Amino acid sequence: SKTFEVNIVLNPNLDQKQLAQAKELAIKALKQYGIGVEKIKLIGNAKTVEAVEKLKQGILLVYQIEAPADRVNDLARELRILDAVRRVETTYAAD
Repeated sequence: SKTFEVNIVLNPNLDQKQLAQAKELAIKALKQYGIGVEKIKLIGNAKTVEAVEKLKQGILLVYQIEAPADRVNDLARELRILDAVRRVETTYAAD
């Protein structure tokens, strides 16, 4: 496994409860890849460029994770399973 970053974009019109639930569910997905919960960031007023096209802002939820390259596609898929989520992007990071 290598250092890896995932970026989840959520509808900014969601309740704090709904967002919290989406976060928990996202974690429950990630855990299935052996991913922990040690380094997590969220910006609740993020104006994601891929969101503001239709939305007001576009909430930026980020996990700093460790995963093999093979599971990158699977990570992206599961993170998109939610209705709260509008978009997921991925990238590799240095160790």
